Amino acid sequence: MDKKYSIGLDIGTNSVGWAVITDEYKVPSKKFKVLGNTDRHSIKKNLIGALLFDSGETAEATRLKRTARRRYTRRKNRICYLQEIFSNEMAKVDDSFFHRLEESFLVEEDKKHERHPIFGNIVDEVAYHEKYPTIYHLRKKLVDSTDKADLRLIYLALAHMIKFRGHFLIEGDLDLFLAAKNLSDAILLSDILRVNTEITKAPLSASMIKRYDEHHQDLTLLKALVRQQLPEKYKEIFFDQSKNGYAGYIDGGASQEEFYKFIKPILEKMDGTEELLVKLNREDLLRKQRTFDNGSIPHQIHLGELHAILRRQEDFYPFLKDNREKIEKILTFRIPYYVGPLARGNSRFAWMTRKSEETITPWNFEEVVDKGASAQSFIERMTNFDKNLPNEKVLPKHSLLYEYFTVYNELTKVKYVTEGMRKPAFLSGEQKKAIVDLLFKTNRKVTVKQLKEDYFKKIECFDSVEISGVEDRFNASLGTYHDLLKIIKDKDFLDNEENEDILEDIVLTLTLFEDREMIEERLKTYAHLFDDKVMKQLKRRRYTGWGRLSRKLINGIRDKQSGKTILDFLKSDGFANRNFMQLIHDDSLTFKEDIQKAQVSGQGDSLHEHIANLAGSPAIKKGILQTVKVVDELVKVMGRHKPENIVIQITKHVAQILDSRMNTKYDENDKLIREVKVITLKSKLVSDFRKDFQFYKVREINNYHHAHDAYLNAVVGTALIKGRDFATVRKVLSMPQVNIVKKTEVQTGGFSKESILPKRNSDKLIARKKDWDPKKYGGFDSPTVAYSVLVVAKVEKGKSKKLKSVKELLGITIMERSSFEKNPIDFLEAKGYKEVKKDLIIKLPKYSLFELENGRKRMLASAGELQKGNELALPSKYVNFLYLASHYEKLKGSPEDNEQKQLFVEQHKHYLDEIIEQISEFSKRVILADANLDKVLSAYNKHRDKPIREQAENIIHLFTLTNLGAPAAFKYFDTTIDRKRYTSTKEVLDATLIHQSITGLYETRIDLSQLGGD
DNA sequence: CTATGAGTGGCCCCTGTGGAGAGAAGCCTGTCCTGGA
DNA sequence: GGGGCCACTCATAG
RNA sequence: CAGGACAGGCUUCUCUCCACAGGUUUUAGAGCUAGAAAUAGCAAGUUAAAAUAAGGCUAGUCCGUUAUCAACUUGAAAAAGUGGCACCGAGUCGGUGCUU
Repeated sequence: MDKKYSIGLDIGTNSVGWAVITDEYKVPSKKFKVLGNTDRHSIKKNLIGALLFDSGETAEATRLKRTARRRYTRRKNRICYLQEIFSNEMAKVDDSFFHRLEESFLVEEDKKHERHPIFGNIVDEVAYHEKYPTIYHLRKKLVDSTDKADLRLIYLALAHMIKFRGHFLIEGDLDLFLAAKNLSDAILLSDILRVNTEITKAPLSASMIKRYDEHHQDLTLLKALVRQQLPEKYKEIFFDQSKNGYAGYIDGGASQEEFYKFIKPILEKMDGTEELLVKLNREDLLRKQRTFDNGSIPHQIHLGELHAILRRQEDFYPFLKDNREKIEKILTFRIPYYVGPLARGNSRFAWMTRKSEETITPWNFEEVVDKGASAQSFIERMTNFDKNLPNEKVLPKHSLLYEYFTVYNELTKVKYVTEGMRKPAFLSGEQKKAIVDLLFKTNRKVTVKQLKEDYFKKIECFDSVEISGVEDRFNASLGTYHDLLKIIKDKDFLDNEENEDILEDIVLTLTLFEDREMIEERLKTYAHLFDDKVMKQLKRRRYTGWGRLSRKLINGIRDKQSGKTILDFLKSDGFANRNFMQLIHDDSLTFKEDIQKAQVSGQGDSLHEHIANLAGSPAIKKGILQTVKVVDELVKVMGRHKPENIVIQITKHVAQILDSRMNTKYDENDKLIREVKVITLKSKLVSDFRKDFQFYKVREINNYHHAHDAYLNAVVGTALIKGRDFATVRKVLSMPQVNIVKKTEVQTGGFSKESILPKRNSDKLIARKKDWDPKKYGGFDSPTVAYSVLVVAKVEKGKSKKLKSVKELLGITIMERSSFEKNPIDFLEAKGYKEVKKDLIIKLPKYSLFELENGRKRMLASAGELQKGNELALPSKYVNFLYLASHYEKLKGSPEDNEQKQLFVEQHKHYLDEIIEQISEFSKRVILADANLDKVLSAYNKHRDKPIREQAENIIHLFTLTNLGAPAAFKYFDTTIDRKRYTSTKEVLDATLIHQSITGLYETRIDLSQLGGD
């Protein structure tokens, strides 16, 4: 007997509740065979459970990482281009200059040359540092000096500018409103440049040097004043780097805001601080040359600086003068945003098409790459296809034929009522055409009043007319027609249908391209039809937007019997006056058949693909995929006998997918047979049912709430479509044996944390490069654990290197995953493991589960940390009492019910002791947090006289201790409780390892104690 | 007497801005139209 | 939020 | 009942590409005086290079944190197969009966 059964769903962002109920709303239970080497061969379990899992994440951070990687690569490539250009002359004076530059980061031991990067000697380095303390001094020198400078300094300055080229936010080259914008640019410069009157072509360097001089004088005055007046804090401010004083501001991690906050109260006390106070108010005190306010610098300033430097220095180095165009290109070149990555097809994010196959350089970009076809594919690859014509691209928003369609379709169902008319009448084709010609071609917008005055009364001589269908004014407008009438000024050309193709082509050309030159190039085919001024003004007009329909749909196909296009039908359709929607579904015409032929019998959509094809967060994609997997697994459990019904814009997608997978058989009339019906509901009804019948939901006690919500969803839906039931549900809610499963997942992402810590002496430092000793250069810390593997072997230990049989878990970082998978044995031996027993290697992902004595459970969080693996079960009556006490002062309802609930809360106050005792018993038995538990016990008797509502609310805080997963710290009234972290994983090495199905119904237990038995 | 492990408590986590485009979703109003019952 | 690491404290086995 | 379309307005979210500004680490930027040293005092502090997930080969001005992944068997992978039910009670499930 295939028992009638249904499956309900309660889908959340991280939670997917499932439950199967019979016609009596009862969840049955079955005995499941257990595989493995353990004595427990079969466990009976209830057909209810849920899956908790990590939230899905969007690739936005990954996209930022990719963009940053491209930024770094292209900046380095610019450096390489400059270095190659400078290479030829560099060899004559200093061949090791570029050799010194690349290897400066190395220690003196690792340097193959002298440690000084600039000159390779100390005396000249000191002289250079003395003459030009900052790079801005060198920049101002080069901008102002006419003298021939060393090429090394020139290269350094140019590389500095190139590496910090600045923003391209202002285009071009830098009446009354025009003078106003010039003054705005002057204000921008004054923000950038603080030297207003100096005769210089590079005011930015002057501004930086003036800032440095102010910093010097301010520091001198401040040190003098502090020494004179507050000697005790001298060493604190100026020597103690750990504080937010000057030492921390410059040498430590203290920033500008921190420095100002630290120094303001101190400056409030000494003499002569008025200027210092104002400077702090203007944020001009001791300003660094590298802040976050330099981001407003136009790249045109850097271009001018380069141009001036080259202008001054071209007289002595002819190769600089002859390569000035290339250097200016390197500084100025920006990859067009419509082109894309310069890949040879092998990059999944590349769309560029090449004219030739040479190496792309900033000097030969355009001639090698078809920017026209590049933008053509760029726009096209991101547009959509018509649903009725899957193989056709959509027309632009402002297509003239599209406007014709819109105007005619809006005018189609216009009903007019005049004197003597018993019923409203439709507009004839002649009437509609006359209306369009008289008003729409003359008015950018047409209202009801305008129509009544201009056509009904002036033309058809109807003194009184009633208009229906549109309230105020007609939405469709021939705005593009008005613009083309304004520009072309040839109404006969515009109204000639022989020009329809040309007009549509021009509109598409205007829509596709944003660059003026390409638009002019493509439209030059029509230069013989229009004058020069029209061509110029056409080069100026632009539009945006894309519609939903293609040219083929409206004017491409024709009816077999009549041959009228959709435009023809909308112009006049007889007395039927069928609009677009009516026309495309009428059986009397062949348009529907044309759409069906256009509809391609598509391949069975991959479940991975279709979920990846819906619009939404990837998190809901993961949730839906897991839910479908759960559905399939549950069906497979029941002998593949399909259920009756399912109760659940994600909902409709779930419904369609479930119907597609379940209902696949077609009847004698080729109609899909729906043996399973999808039932759609929302949370409001179920919450109302809960509040009506005291089935209260608490989201802090345990995770049984998800499964209970799914169970209620199914019950309510089945009852809706279709005493004892209340009691059955109550028994269901109190059932402790509930399948709670955390999805095991192999961790991905970054190799380690992003903080680069200073050098130390420990084995945990991770080298940033292959040839870089961590103790010499520091590196990363806290690598991310990929998963764990069980190893039973012998390891040499102690001074004597005595091999000792061991049984331990080694943490695999994500970075070394490939090396481990390539050859596990060699990778283990590289770590010193010997006599590896490969047959016993078990791969354990994160959240691996372990069974210990008395049912105590732990989840493998990482290599050396565990998580609580047990769930707190509480009786229903206590949950109801806690709910009533929690909302005791927030009751919203009839006063009688509120007073009854208050009396019930007062009567059973003694439940508090039972709750505390049960929590303490659970803690002692499975949690082992004796100190924190005793703290809680002391706190309970401390505040036993407190108001009941606060007591219950702070007890709700206590369930944080029994929460599954990572332990967390929480506060109880005035008592703070810290988190209990289990740092020892040795005990689970002899525990019971269980592997469960994604629903946990199928399971396999492996006893780790038996493995590696001596 | 030194090295090994076995808890305990405490602190640490890269951030900020611009431009271009395309798409989707929801809500509201009006005109509506098609499939079924 | 949640795991890792540092510094500190203490028992241990050789 | 659902769907679909046009227009207008509002809001929210998703994806791709082009950019800019910093920070971090390490090194360089002669520390001096008196004192054997511990140490005390003095002087100075704004800048510079490289890397910024280890790297790979398809050697490109490309790719490397999205997505996906219980266990066994087959399959390179993709993909496929692998485990009884009925009744009674319930503290992490247990008990009863039948076939296999």
